[PDB]
Amino acid sequence: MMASVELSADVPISPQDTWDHVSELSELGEWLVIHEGWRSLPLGAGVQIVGVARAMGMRNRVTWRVTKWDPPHEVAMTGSGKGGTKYGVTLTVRPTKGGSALGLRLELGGRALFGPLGSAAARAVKGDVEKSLKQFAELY
Amino acid sequence: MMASVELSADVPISPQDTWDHVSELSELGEWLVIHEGWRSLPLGAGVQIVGVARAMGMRNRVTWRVTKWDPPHEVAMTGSGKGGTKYGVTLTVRPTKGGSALGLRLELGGRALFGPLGSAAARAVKGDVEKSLKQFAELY
Repeated sequence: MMASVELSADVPISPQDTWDHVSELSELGEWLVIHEGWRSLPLGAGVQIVGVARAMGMRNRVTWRVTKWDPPHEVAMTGSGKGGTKYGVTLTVRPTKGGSALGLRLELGGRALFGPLGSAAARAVKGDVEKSLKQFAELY
Repeated sequence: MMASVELSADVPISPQDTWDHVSELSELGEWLVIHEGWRSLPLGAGVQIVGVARAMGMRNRVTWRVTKWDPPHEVAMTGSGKGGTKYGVTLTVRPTKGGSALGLRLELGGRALFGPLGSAAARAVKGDVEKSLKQFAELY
């Protein structure tokens, strides 16, 4: 189970400059709240690097992997955490009047959201889905 | 903020029969764990109907609206709750050997997940995203 928040903001620079800035992963710690800094750095998909992630006051060492790299449209990475917590950061660049639109999607798992007990929540809803699929099979 | 769980199960009936079963919304209470029954019923997109939703032991009266209706592939509805809680049910039908694959995606908001205080969690992460977008604007 993953919970996502997606927010977009407009910036008066070219989609070129915006992409070149967000694609500068070394500078990610300058402005992305949840990235405190790296602990490992080449760039493209499959690149694996360890960083420190600050979410919800919990700080956790995460192994990030670039899952998508589409210049100059968008870059997306997912990461694994110590407690099996899952993270996702998806930055998109679109054109707009006056410049660009930068969209950040933040994805957190249950454990990264609430601790090792948000897994209780995740398990409950996953079991609801499992039971629904079964009852469907058993009735048709 | 919305948290999603998506699980797929295989059923030995034709994609025809599977779609006709999941599209029978009156029978949704037969097998979908979170749908306890309706309180209102025509069918297609924009159709608005009130039902009772059981998620996480919390029972809440939800105004569901069919947001997507694609025979015989998939049907998707989102719903509003008393506390401003948000719900989403997305049932997809694909073909496979031996019959069909039925996929259920369940989407719950923070309040429907944890009560009026999961909104604290949602607000925290939404504010992280807002701050990140701002700091980006202020630095480029």
